[PDB]
Amino acid sequence: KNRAARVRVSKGDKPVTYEEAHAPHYIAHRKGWLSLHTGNLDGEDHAAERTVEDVFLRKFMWGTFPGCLADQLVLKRRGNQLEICAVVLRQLSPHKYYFLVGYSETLLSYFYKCPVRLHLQTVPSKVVYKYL
Amino acid sequence: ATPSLRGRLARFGNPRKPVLKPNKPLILANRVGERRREKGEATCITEMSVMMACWKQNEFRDDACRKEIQGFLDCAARAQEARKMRSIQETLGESGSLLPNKLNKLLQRFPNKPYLS
Amino acid sequence: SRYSPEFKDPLIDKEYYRKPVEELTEEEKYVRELKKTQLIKAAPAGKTSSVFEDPVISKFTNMMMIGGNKVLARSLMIQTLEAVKRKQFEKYHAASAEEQATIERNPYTIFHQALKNCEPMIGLVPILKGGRFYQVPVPLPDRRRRFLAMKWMITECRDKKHQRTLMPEKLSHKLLEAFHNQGPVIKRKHDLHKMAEANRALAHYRWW
Amino acid sequence: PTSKRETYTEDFIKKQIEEFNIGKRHLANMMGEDPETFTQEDIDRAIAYLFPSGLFEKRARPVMKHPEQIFPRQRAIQWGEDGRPFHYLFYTGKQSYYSLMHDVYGMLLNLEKHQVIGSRWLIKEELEEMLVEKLSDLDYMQFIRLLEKLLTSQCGAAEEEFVQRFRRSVTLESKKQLIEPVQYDEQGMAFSKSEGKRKTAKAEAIVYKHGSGRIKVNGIDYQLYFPITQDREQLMFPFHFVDRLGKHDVTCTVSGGGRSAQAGAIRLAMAKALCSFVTEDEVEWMRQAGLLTTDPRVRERKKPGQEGARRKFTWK
RNA sequence: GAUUAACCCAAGUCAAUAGAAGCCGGCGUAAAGAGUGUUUUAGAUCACCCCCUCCCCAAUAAAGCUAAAACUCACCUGAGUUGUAAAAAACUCCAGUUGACACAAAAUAGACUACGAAAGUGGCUUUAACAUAUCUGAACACACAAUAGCUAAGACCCAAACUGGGAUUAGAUACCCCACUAUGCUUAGCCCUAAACCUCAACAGUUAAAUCAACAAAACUGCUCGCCAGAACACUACGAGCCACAGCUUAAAACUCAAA
RNA sequence: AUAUACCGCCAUCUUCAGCAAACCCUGAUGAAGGCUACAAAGUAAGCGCAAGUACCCACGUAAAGACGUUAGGUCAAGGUGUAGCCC
Ligand SMILES: CN[C@@H]1[C@H](O[C@H]2[C@H](O[C@H]3[C@H](O)[C@@H](O)[C@H](NC(=N)N)[C@@H](O)[C@@H]3NC(=N)N)O[C@@H](C)[C@]2(O)C=O)O[C@@H](CO)[C@H](O)[C@H]1O
Ligand SMILES: [K+]
Ligand SMILES: [K+]
Ligand SMILES: [K+]
Ligand SMILES: [K+]
Ligand SMILES: [Mg+2]
Ligand SMILES: [Mg+2]
Ligand SMILES: [Mg+2]
Ligand SMILES: [Mg+2]
Ligand SMILES: [Mg+2]
Ligand SMILES: [Mg+2]
Ligand SMILES: [Mg+2]
Ligand SMILES: [Mg+2]
Ligand SMILES: [Mg+2]
Ligand SMILES: [Mg+2]
Ligand SMILES: [Mg+2]
Ligand SMILES: [Mg+2]
Ligand SMILES: [Mg+2]
Ligand SMILES: [Mg+2]
Ligand SMILES: [Mg+2]
Ligand SMILES: [Mg+2]
Ligand SMILES: [Mg+2]
Ligand SMILES: [Mg+2]
Ligand SMILES: [Mg+2]
Ligand SMILES: [Mg+2]
Ligand SMILES: [Mg+2]
Ligand SMILES: [Mg+2]
Ligand SMILES: [Mg+2]
Ligand SMILES: [Mg+2]
Repeated sequence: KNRAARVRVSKGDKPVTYEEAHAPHYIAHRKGWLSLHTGNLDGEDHAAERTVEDVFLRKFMWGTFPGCLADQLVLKRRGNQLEICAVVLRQLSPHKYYFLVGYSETLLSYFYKCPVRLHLQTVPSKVVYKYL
Repeated sequence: ATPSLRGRLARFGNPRKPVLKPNKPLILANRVGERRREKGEATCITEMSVMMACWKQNEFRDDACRKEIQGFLDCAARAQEARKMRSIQETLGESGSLLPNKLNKLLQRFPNKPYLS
Repeated sequence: SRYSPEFKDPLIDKEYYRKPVEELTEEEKYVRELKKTQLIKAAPAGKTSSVFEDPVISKFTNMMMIGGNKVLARSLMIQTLEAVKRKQFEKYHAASAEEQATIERNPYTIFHQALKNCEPMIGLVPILKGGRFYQVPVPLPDRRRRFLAMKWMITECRDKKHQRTLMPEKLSHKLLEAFHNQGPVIKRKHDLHKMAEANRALAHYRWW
Repeated sequence: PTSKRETYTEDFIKKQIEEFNIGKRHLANMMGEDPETFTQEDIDRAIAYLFPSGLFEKRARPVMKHPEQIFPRQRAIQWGEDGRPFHYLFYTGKQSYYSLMHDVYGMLLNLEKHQVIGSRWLIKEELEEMLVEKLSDLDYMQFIRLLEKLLTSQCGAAEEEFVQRFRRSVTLESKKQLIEPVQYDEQGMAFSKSEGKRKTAKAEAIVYKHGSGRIKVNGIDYQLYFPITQDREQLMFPFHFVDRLGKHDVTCTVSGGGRSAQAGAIRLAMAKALCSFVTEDEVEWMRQAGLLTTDPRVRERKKPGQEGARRKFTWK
C-alpha cells in the first residue's frame, strides 16, 4: 500500500498538522506549495539550482533554530530576493531570535549572492489540526 | 393429531426402552427452511420429436417438414414467456403459502421459549 | 459507458412519429409525452433514416470487417449484391419464356432468404454429467441461429480452399447455392442436424 | 485525553459576531467602498483578490463568512439548573423526531372523528437540519409513510401547510432545444447559424431559409469533400427526417478531427440551425431521434500499467 | 562457562536417597452401573397402618395353516435378455403373457407404543402360559443371552464372506457389474461374545433451598449392592477354569512419558 | 554479512468493506458475544469507503483505498542498528 507522506492512524494521541495531515494527492487541491519560484514553469530554466537551495535552506534553518520550528518553511522568491517565512515557538528568548535573524540573513546573503530576509511568526504551541 | 411423545425418549422416569433417538432436540426453531429449487419440466418435446422424425424421412429438408417446425417454433415462444411470467409472478404474487423470508418475520415475533424468564 | 443510465436509445423510425394523434392509443400516447422528459443518445453513424437501410446487411458487414475498415467491408457487400444482380440478369436473358417467372433478380430477397435456409433449429451444447461432457441437443434461440447463419457463410468464404478468388465472387456464389438449398453452408446445417437427431437419447441431461 | 470535540458556546459565537462586523468595516476601507452597502458577495470578491488561492477545493480557500454559516448548529443545553429536561420526550433520545411523529399521528385521529409534479419529499440529510437530530434511514421512511397517509385522507387546510414544509422543490429544465435567432444578410436572405462538436471536430453551419439543396464544406461541394457515401448519408439525415430535402442552402466550415468526426459535427450543426425553420413539434422529433444531442463519446486515456485504455498486458 | 555484584542459610552448606502429610470423593460423555434375572448368609426401614391402571395390543414354546412375490415345468408367441454415470463379461432349453406350484421370508395397519428379565418380539388359528403381599442381594452358584461360528443330518426361492471372471486404476488383493459357495432356515448338541449403549444400577421419595462447571436427557435426598483412583503397555503375559484348542472369562508388572 | 533489526518507498488480498478508541450490557463477572423497524442491548469520536476534487458534466476514467495478512520485496537509491575488514 501507498506510504508516501502519510501519517498512519493511531489510538488518537498523536497530533498532526494540516500539511502533515494531507497526503500527496491533495498537494494542489487542499495544500499549496512550500516553495514558489518560476523554475518549473514552461520555458523557464534553473529549476535544479533553485531546488538545491531549498534543500539546504530547510536544513540550515532546522539546525540553526533547534526545537523552535513549529511547521515547515515557506520559501518565496521575487526576483533577486529570497523570503523565508517561518512559524516558531515562543520558548526561546527574543534576544536569541534577533541574533539568529541577523546571522542567518547575512550568512545566506553572502553564500547565495542575493538579498535574504527572514520573517518569523511566533506561536505559543504547535497548532494542531486533528489527532490521528 | 400430532403423534404422542409419552415414553418415547430415554429418560429417568421412563422404565421402558426408548422409542425415538433424535439427534436434534425436539424443540421448535424460530425459522423455517428455504424452499428448494425444482428440477423443472422440459417443454416442446412432443413437437421436437415429430419434427426430427420428419427430417429422417425427408433427409433433413426444411421444405417438406414446414408444418412440423412451426409447432416446435410456436411452442418455444409460448414456453419462453411462461418461464419469464412464472419466475417474477410467484415471488411478487401472493398465492397459497407464504415465502420463508416473510414467514420468518412472523415466527420471530412469537419466538419459542424453551427457557424460563 | 460515457452515457448515464438516464439516456435512452433513439428511435430512427421516420413513419412512427408521423402517426396521427388520432391513431395513438392511450398507452402509446403516454409514452410519447414521457420521451420528451427523457434524455436521448446521439444516433450512431451506422444507421440512418434512409429507405434502403437494411439491418441484416449492416450486421453482416460488421461481422466481416477487420480492424475497423468499414469502407472495405461495405465495398465487398455492395460488390456481392451487384454480382448477384448481374449473374441473375445473365440467367434471365438466356432463360425460356416460362423460366423467367421463377428467377429472382433482387439481391436483397436472395440475401435474406439464403440466410434463412441456413438457420439451424437445434444445436449441440456440452453438458457436464458424471465427470464427462455430452453434446446434448439444445434448442437454439432465434438470435443464435440468425448469428450462426452469418458466421458460417463468412467462415466458408474465408476458408482457404479457393486459391485466388475475390470475396465478392465467393460470397455471391455461396449465396446463390444456399438460395437453392445447396452448398456446404446448408450441408453444415444438416451435419449439425444429423448429430442432434442421433444423440437425442441424451436430451434429458439438460435441465433448462 | 488530548482530542476533544471543539464545542462552541453561545458566548463564544457572540464574540465572533462582533469581530466579523468590525472586520467587515475594515475590508471596506481597504477597497474604498461604503461600509453600509457592503454585501457578502463583495467580501467574497475582495478576499479572492487579496488572498488569491488556486486550490481546486473551494472549501479549502480563504473564507470570511458570518459565524452562523461557518460554525455548525449544536444541540443546545437540554435541561435547567434543577436538571429537569424541558421536553417531555427527552429520555427517548430523539425528542424532536418523536414529537413530530406524535403530532402527525394526532392529526390523523381527528380526521376520522369529524369524518404532484415539481415537488419532492424532504431528503434525509435535509430532515436532520430541521430537527438537529441524527436519523436512520428506516426512521425517515416511517415518517414519510405517515405523511403520505395524511395526504390520502381528506386533510384540512391547516394540514396542507404542515405537509408542505416537508415537500422540497425541484427545478426541472424543460427538454426543449434553444432556437437560434434568424438573421438577415446584406442581400436580405434569412439564415440561422449554429455550432457542433464530435470527438475533436468542431463545425459551424449556416442554413439559409430558401435554397436549392447546395452544401459547401470549407468552400468545396460536399460530394467532393466527402467521397465516402456514409458521410453524405449523415448530411442527408437531418433534412430527410423533416422531409425537406432540396429546400435550403448550407455553407459550413469544419475543422479538426477525421473523416467521420467532421460529418457528425456538421450534422449536429445543421440540425440545430434547421430547428429555426421548422415547427416546435418537429424539433421535438429531432431531439427524440438523436439529432440535437452532442455525442459525449471521446477517446479514453491509456493507463501507465496497461497496454491500452482498458486492455491489460498479458498475464503470465 | 568465566568474571563482578547480590540473595539465602551459616561452621556448615545441600547433590543423591529414604521417610514423614493420603480412604466419608466419585461412576450419562473424563477412570468406574461390569449383558439379564433369581436366591443364599446377611443387611436395610422404603415392610402393619395407608390408598389409585387386574384383563386386552407385536412375551415364550409346540402343532397346523397361507395372501403377495419368486423358482421350476408346460403351452402360445417373439429374437434377444441381463447390466449402467457409462461399458464389458455373462446367459441365449433365453424373454413376455397365462396356468399350476415352498421346510424361504412375513406390505399396509404402525401417525400405535404394547409384551417380555434382558436378548428380543409386528402374517393366521388353537393349546399351555407370563415368579413373588417389604426392599436389596453374585464375572465364578442356578438359569437364560442378537449376529457370527463349530459338529452331525436334512432343505434350498433369494441373498451372500471366500473364490473365479469383467472393468476402473500409476497399482486395486477395494469401491461398480456377473456367477457361485460356506452361511442365514429346520432338528439335536455346543460356543457364551456386542457401541449386549436408553453408555444414565435396584427400591422408596421430593420439587423447596445455594437451580446448576460445560454439553447431554433439570437438580437433589434416603438406603443398599457392584465397580473405579494419571496415560500407555493391556479386550495383553503367566496362572486357573471351561464340550470352548487361532477360543472365552478373570487379569498384572517391568521398561517409558509429563502429560493423556 | 544480516531485508529474519529497521526507517524509507512499494506489491498483494483491495475488481474488498471493513477498522477502532472510550463506555455500556449479556453469559452466575469463562474464553467469548452483542440483531429482528409492528424492533428483542447496544451507543460511538476517529481511520477507511462514501462524499468532494482532476479530466470533456450528474456518466465514465484516473486518483484514493484503513487495519491487518504473506518475518512478501529491496542493506546494491540513500540512510541506518548489530557483527566484521583497516598494507
Ligand atoms: C508444556 N509442555 C508441552 C509438552 O512438552 C514436553 C514434550 O514431552 C514429550 C516428551 O519429551 C517425549 O519423550 C514424549 N515421547 C514419548 N514417546 N512418550 C512425548 O510424548 C512428550 N510430549 C507430550 N506428552 N505432549 O517435549 C518435552 C521436551 C517437553 O517440552 C517437556 O516439558 O508437550 C509438547 C508437545 O509434545 C508441547 O509442545 C509443550 O508445550
Ligand atoms: K446407545
Ligand atoms: K519493509
Ligand atoms: K546496513
Ligand atoms: K541501503
Ligand atoms: Mg447425535
Ligand atoms: Mg488497441
Ligand atoms: Mg469412561
Ligand atoms: Mg447397563
Ligand atoms: Mg461387556
Ligand atoms: Mg406379513
Ligand atoms: Mg433380589
Ligand atoms: Mg463379587
Ligand atoms: Mg461377562
Ligand atoms: Mg448365543
Ligand atoms: Mg448356526
Ligand atoms: Mg443366488
Ligand atoms: Mg478381481
Ligand atoms: Mg448354500
Ligand atoms: Mg441392543
Ligand atoms: Mg443391582
Ligand atoms: Mg492406568
Ligand atoms: Mg472381546
Ligand atoms: Mg487372553
Ligand atoms: Mg493362559
Ligand atoms: Mg520484508
Ligand atoms: Mg465521478
Ligand atoms: Mg488505480
Ligand atoms: Mg473517493
